[PDB]
Amino acid sequence: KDYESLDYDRCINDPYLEVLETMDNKKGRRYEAVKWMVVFAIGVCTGLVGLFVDFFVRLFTQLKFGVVQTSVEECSQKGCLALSLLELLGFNLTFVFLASLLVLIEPVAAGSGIPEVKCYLNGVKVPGIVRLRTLLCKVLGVLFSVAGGLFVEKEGPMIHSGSVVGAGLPQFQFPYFRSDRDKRDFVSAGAAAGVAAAFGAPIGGTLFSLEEGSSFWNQGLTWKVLFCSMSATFTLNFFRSGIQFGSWGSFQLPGLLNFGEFKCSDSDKKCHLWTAMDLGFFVVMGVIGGLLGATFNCLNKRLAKYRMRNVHPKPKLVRVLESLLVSLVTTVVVFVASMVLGECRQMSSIKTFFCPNDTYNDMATLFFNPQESAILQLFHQDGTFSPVTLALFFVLYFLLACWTYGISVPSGLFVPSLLCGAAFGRLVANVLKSYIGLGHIYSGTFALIGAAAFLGGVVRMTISLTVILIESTNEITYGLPIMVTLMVAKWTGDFFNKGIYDIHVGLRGVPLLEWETEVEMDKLRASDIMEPNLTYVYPHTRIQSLVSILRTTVHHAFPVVTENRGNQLISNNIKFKKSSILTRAGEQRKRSQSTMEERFRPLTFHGLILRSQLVTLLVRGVCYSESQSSASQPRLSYAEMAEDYPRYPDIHDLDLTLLNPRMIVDVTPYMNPSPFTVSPNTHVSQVFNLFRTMGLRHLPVVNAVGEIVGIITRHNLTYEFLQARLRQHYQTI
Amino acid sequence: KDYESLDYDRCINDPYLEVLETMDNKKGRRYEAVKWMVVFAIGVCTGLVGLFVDFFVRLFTQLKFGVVQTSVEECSQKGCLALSLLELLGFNLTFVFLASLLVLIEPVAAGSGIPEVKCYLNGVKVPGIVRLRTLLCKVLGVLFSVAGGLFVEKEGPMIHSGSVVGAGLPQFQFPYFRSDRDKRDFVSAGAAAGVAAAFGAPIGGTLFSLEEGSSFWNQGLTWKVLFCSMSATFTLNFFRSGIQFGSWGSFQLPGLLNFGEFKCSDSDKKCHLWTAMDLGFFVVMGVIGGLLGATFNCLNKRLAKYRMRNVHPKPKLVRVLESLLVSLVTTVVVFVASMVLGECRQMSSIKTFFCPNDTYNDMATLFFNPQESAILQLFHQDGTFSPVTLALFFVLYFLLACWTYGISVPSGLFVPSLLCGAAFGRLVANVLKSYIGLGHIYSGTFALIGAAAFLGGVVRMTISLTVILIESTNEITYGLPIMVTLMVAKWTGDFFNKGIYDIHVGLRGVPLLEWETEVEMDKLRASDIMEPNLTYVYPHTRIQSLVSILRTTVHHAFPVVTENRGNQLISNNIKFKKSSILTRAGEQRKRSQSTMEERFRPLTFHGLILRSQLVTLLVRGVCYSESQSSASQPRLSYAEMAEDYPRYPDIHDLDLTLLNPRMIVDVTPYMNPSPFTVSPNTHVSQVFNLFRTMGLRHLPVVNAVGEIVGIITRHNLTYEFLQARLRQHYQTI
Ligand SMILES: [Cl-]
Ligand SMILES: [Cl-]
Ligand SMILES: [Cl-]
Ligand SMILES: [Cl-]
Repeated sequence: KDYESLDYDRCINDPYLEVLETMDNKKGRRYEAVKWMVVFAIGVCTGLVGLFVDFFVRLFTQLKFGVVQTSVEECSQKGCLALSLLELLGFNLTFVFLASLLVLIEPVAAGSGIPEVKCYLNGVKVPGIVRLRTLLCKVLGVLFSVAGGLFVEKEGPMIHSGSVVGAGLPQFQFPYFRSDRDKRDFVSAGAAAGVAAAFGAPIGGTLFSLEEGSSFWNQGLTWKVLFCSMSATFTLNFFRSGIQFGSWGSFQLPGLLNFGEFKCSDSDKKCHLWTAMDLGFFVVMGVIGGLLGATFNCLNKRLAKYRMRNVHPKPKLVRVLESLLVSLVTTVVVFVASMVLGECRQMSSIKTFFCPNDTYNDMATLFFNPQESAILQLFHQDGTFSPVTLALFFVLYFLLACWTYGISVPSGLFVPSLLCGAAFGRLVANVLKSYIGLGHIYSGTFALIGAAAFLGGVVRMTISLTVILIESTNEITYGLPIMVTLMVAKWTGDFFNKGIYDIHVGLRGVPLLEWETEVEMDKLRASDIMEPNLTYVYPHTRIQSLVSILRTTVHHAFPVVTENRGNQLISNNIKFKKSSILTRAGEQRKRSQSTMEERFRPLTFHGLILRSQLVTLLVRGVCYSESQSSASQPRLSYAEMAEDYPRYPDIHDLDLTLLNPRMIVDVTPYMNPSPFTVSPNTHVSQVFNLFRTMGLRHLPVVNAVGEIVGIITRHNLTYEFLQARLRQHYQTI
Repeated sequence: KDYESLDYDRCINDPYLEVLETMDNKKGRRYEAVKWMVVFAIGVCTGLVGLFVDFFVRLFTQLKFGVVQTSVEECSQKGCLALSLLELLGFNLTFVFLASLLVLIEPVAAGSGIPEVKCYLNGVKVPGIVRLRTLLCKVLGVLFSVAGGLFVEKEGPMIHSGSVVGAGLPQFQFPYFRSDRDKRDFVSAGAAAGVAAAFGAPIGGTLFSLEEGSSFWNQGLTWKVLFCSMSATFTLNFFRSGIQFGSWGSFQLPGLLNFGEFKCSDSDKKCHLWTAMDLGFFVVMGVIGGLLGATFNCLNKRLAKYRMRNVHPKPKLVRVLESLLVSLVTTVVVFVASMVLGECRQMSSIKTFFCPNDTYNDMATLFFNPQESAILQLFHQDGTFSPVTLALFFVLYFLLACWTYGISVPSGLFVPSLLCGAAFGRLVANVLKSYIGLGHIYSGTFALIGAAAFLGGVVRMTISLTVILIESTNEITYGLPIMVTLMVAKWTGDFFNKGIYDIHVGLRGVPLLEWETEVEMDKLRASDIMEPNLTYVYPHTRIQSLVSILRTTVHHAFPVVTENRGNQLISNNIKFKKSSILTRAGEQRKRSQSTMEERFRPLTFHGLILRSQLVTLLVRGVCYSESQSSASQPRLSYAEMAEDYPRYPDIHDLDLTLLNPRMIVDVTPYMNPSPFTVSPNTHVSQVFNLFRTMGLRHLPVVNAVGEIVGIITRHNLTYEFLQARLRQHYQTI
């Protein structure tokens, strides 16, 4: 497939120069005020979306459990036990069917949002990740999917929902924020707001949006996304603490996922959250979690390849039956595990099913209760669960989560991977309690460290994940035990496989730029990765040549150049070549006054022109006759160019009958005179640093004599291409 | 004055190419392991430095108070009251005299460290901010100064101490970390570790080190400075909780400054930390704090100008008497205010002086106790202080702190400005309690918001300050009230004056690059700010010309160029000019095979050469005779060049008698062939973005025909120069 990258690099021409000349300091102040207002509105809307999801998820799950529990009781009295299972299966099948249909409406809504958000912040523009229909389909699918008990999450897709809101909202409201730079900034702000609403950590969201889109440090935009995040996480709170509780002005609880309070349960001699002796246990748990994450990634990748090979090339009826099958299998498994193998233990959140008086079923309590309740019980309750219960729950949940993720329904991954780790940590703590005394430390710390290790194994994130976990825990003293677990579980896992998101984005074939290049990559030069073949546009060019090159070629940008070695066309080109050059003596005076050879020809680089501007010029009557001088021109303004910005007409779409051939079109005013260039003798690391951090596109390579020698595109800087070229370079010598 | 900037931009030549060719993947892994070890060692050493400061500060202050309190009692019994004052004055004078002498040893140790650290991370290299003597003098001065009761802090200079440790330590231990890039990275890590040790907030330190040195996002170095910060803040804890308390494995308290625990004092109906109705109070307190900060900055700037005009041009005897005078004045004032105007209130930390039975003096309790104890009492004690006490303490402390800062002794600023705000907030809370019921909210919140507002007014920091305050508070729910106070007190203050650090760095005359440029600055072009005059070096140049240009000129870099329009010299230059050019046809074939006019002359740009490399070449026997070809050359290796890295000999220092004139020196191998260049038609914003974020130096401007037209240096991008050039541009038209 082929994808269109974002045009993040700024383009400055005469219309923009006129707008800048008209611009004044008061206008700049008004612009900044409007930008602040838009940021605040984005935060508020993301908070409202989170509230809308959470309220209906809770309502549906509570109603479903209310219908079944009584039926469980009556059908257990006589011993039928069937109607309880039949009603549960009916509810699950209905919800999963609705979610599958909704995903069938919009294909990109499937799976977690993060794989399709790391690409937009990197500038790949997956074809359907901004459209409002995607937002509606995903937000409706998430509530239906989790209500069906598919072992999924809600905190995942909230990032994509916030990203869509941030991308869309400013467009609805000197055109305002038409350039792709502003769109990318607002997408970053929306992603940060979504992360804050999901996890309750504002600084974690700011740091997540800082990376995954790594550009030059923009002090003044980070200060805006932090405000957006703070507003987003304190609007969800203001309503979720006013609906659940009675007080309205109170801010009693952070966003969707909260771990609780980490303190010694009772005033006890020598009770601490953690001590220096536990560090070995933390390291061992980290490496175990890394191995488990590697196994999870391996099985998930194999399953994804199998589905991509067989299931996808099937009619629309298939890919809908698979979700129903997995929902049925998981419902049957959870019901059987609640009925049998669940140890009844002597005693509102706790559910007692199939169990005698004054006793509760731990398996049922873990499986039925919503994931937040299960997490809270695993962290802050001691002695409630037997080790066999924990082992069975961990194995079943791990296998079912590994099998489930990837199917059509809008799954999540943070919670179902945050739940197995807690169970493993609690099991480890229970084992350690028997052999040695554990009174000197808290019990829930092991569960927290296990959860952190499993996340580190599965997703393999850094910096952002550490901050998110620390600010969710609400205890800064957990800074060290968590981090030394994230940096170990990662290092253990990188031996076997990459992260889930990297695996699922490499399957799509999307080209992604890595963070840094190896030293062997630096050994290469820039002359080895450029593309010697070029498509060029002369200034004052023929309209027939323009339409021919636009129809024949697929490149999105053309270097406007002049030959180095119609009569009016040639005369105008020579006049421009003499007018454009500026010598140092001239500048000082101004200050004081106050075959293959034909194919590969020397050309002097003058600028870059985008395909969109050429199409816009062709659509309008932008041309002059050969007899007439180039002075006469429509001279379109900025607003006229931006009028067609959201949707750019295709060249084949245009009728093109009106256009008169043998007509000269001037592209000098509308081109980008000064793009970032680089000498062919430069090394790969500098080129990669520029092309990544500056976020630009189509980096031209020009030699010492001003001859343009090549163009570098993102396809030339992927890891596979660099590795292949390095292997070829070793093969040459 | 003139200052030498850091050479952050990487230089790649043939010795480095040889080292890279010898380099292997295993060697890279070993390099990364060594770098991690160095980072951890830096963190540990910074923690140890913090512990060393804190322990002796506590010991000295406790001993001084132990000597005086008994003498206070006996001399009060008869009514003399003199010996108590005499002993206090003697102690204060001795400590302040020692601190003043120690600062007299090293001039740069004076004042807070931050003004001299913002310059190094920006690349200015203040002449004495890395030397170990500065570290020793500052660390010894801080403990003596605060023990004298000069109304100063300890958290300020810890940043400079960590920076010095990070700069120095790797040098003590393929040369390792010789390039200035590694030195700057380690300085950033040391600054982050120092901030973490001072305030107990690791992420705050990471974010402080991220800004103030804004460069391209380096994922893989942030992940190292975060580890350094975490290790630094958890080594100070491990010892300060094992010395003060009894348990050794326990981590009971964060770094030097801790705010405590923010919870409702008793289980009470409708008790919350804060509610939505308080936001107006927070905004009003923020604007009041902004006005107060503006006043503080105004008076401090006027006093600093007065001292710079009169006090500084004086012999060394002066500038030592001023510190003694201020110490005497503050001791007399504090003793008198403790004796009189301190209201005795009915009842170990609390001090009862000059007061009858079962009563304590609030003035004495606030003034005598260490600043941490005063802060803790102001935050978490209600009803202890009368409003008159608070007003008098605030006024006196504000005036004395404004007068004190700037003198020789190593003062701090965070604590003395964090203490007035707390008093103001407590006074506001006490006033509000009388008029309206305040039972619905906590009392200390007003003190915290007042402190945050006063810091925002005085220092005017963002992002970093917010995170530092949030992670010191240990309550994420304070995210919004703090931040909406920082962003208001800043906006209120920016009307009148800049921050303290900006004022004190603008007085030194140091050129600093601002974060962003205005749109009017973008209206300017690059041709208007470049310097048309150049000093150039031909390849294969005469040694006499080299020595003449090195002695005559002061520029630190020379563009190696060739004329565009000895016989052996000219022949070699022409041969190099033909050998260097690479045409696109040639590259494709290679792949397939597999007066004033004399003064201002057209020159083709070939590279950049630093003065240091030229001096190194001159020191060694790097030359060849005219008859001999250029093939023969000593061909120095990387280690030989780096051997002289720490100290570069001056040209005037060299005897130069051995050097034989009329001898050709080849500089082609040792130059930087591919520096970042920019076209003269580019706009100012792009140039500023490159020259800032890439951290480079001496950005060359070359036109379309390859002619070099100018050089841009940091002196051309300061705010004053840009404003002057913009005014001139308006004047022209
Ligand atoms: Cl999630
Ligand atoms: Cl996810
Ligand atoms: Cl301080
Ligand atoms: Cl300071």
